[PDB]
Amino acid sequence: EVKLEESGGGLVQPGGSMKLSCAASGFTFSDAWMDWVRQSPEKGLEWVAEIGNKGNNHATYYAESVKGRFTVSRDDSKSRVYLQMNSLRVEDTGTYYCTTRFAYWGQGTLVTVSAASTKGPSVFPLAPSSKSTSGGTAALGCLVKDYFPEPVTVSWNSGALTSGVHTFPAVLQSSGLYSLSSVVTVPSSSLGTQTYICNVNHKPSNTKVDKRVEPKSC
Amino acid sequence: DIKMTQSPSSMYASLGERVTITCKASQDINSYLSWFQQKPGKSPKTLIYRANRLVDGVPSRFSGSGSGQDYSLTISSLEYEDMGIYYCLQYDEFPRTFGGGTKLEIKRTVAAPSVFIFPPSDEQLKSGTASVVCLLNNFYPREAKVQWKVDNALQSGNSQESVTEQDSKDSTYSLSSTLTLSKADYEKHKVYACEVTHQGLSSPVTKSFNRGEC
Repeated sequence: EVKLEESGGGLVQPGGSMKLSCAASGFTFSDAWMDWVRQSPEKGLEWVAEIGNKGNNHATYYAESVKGRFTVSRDDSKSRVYLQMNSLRVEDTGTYYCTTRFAYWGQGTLVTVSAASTKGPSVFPLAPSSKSTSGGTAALGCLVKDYFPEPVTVSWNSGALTSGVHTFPAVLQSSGLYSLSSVVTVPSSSLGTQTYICNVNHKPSNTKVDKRVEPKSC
Repeated sequence: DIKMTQSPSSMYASLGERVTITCKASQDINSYLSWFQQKPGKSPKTLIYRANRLVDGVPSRFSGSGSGQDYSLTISSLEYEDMGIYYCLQYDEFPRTFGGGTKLEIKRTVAAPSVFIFPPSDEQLKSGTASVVCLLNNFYPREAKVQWKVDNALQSGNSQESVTEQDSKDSTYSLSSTLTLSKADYEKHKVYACEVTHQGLSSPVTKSFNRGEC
């Protein structure tokens, strides 16, 4: 089976440098052309660089946007392709994928080019309403506020609760920090008996939070 | 650069229906065209290469056709798992260039949202900001209007919305709207209300709370 796995991304300041790496297996690497492609909500999918196989002398090709700043290279003995990015710009932000000339793709590595500092989130309860319809359905959740960079993941009850869960896409606030919410609907009857915990992970800040959400006392 | 233009930008289809989407290049690309499917948060999956060659591991219901500047992807009979965004790519020349995507979603019955309002937590207020959240749960179609009022004053410009996608468990949408106020402003007002308009509702639904009551 063909496998590709990118690494090296993260937060970096404008003008800075970052090297991405892609580990490949499941095919004869030296015979494969390789590419880097990036994706952003802004610009969609953009081809970045291409590097030839050994028969084509590892010839390199670049998007004009990155020419002179980015360098694609490979180590056939290691089955690795690399992307060295210098003089990084805010608009270089995106998910970077390595691909076998567009046949197979890795999972991607997120590159955030920003002058802003890493910040872990605060987690606040979205407490079930005291007017939750008797015998009906209640909603509860957690608000994951003010983090940078992306991403954040959320689970409920350590993965034991998945039904009725909606975890919303993050929104970029005017402050430049992200926020997201996760909610779950449950039987009103269960609010007095069951415990609900949202598990929040912000790996960029090494921040994990387990927030128990319960009805507000009165 | 060769411009790749996809049509439609987005569409809905019912389970089992035939789907055809198109990709037009600004010049002849000699069938050096690939198609991909992408689901949220996941990498692209190649479906078709060289305009009409199916990739190994892709269902036979997918096919590609076309020549010159004009190409098409057909799903002979849509399956639920075919929701996602579809892209084309030319590799006749450098730079390689991608289309802007076609979003494909599944048709289903109208569903009105259930609506919930959440006051800011006491924990958050300790820090000088108040977030008020309105949840619209499990509605279809996606069009919906959320109106915030604070003591009957319409709030404009101080809220942000986020919406879920259809997925393996849900063919409806859910939406959160978050109203941001300073603590000082929050504590000067009493009635917090979110009003929801959706075609599945006979009339708009309002959920509200009074600050400092249960």
